[PDB]
Amino acid sequence: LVPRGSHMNTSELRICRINKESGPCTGGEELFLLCDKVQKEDISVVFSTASWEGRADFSQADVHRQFAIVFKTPPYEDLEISEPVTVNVFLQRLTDGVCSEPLPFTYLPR
Amino acid sequence: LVPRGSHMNTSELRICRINKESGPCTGGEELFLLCDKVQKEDISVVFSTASWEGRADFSQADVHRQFAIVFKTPPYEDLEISEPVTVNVFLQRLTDGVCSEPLPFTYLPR
Repeated sequence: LVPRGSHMNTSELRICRINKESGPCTGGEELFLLCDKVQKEDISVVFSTASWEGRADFSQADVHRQFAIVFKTPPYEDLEISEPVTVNVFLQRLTDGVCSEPLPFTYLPR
Repeated sequence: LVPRGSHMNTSELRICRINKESGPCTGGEELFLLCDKVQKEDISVVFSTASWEGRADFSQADVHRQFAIVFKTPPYEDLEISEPVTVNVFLQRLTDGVCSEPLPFTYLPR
């Protein structure tokens, strides 16, 4: 249980890979990631930078066999970015608030 | 067990989605798909058109929890295509040779 900023990381949570490494900063994009076992009712997907945060949207039914998650990306803080912006994407358990190591995802200009 | 061309399709095999809908006709691209239960030692991923066919490359270790498959795309028949070419991608059991319904994947010009 290692400290990572304001939250705590655990090896118990892990994203193996996101289907796509980039997408529009507008958000609302349907994506999916591969991960280790997760509780469909106690999990979330977060996007963030050292000062911003945004939760992806998905329902419990979007948690395929506990090893994958289909979700809709949140729009990036600034929709007027002129350059690519690669943020962190990680898993976060809702109960204890523990997280997994992050994976890169770069938002693209409109 | 419905007939589909030269092979037979079964509802027992199914690709839910491929991480990316398009890629270079050159092939060799590392991709992954979500699927229903599969036997890691008796499965394959095929790309084809009504007259061409190409097997993706992956090992048993590339079969994540039986619900996903990481693999390397085969190059398309013609590497000199000037336009996009959307082919079929499907699962095929090696034993009986039965297949799943196909999913689109469009190769792109170099």
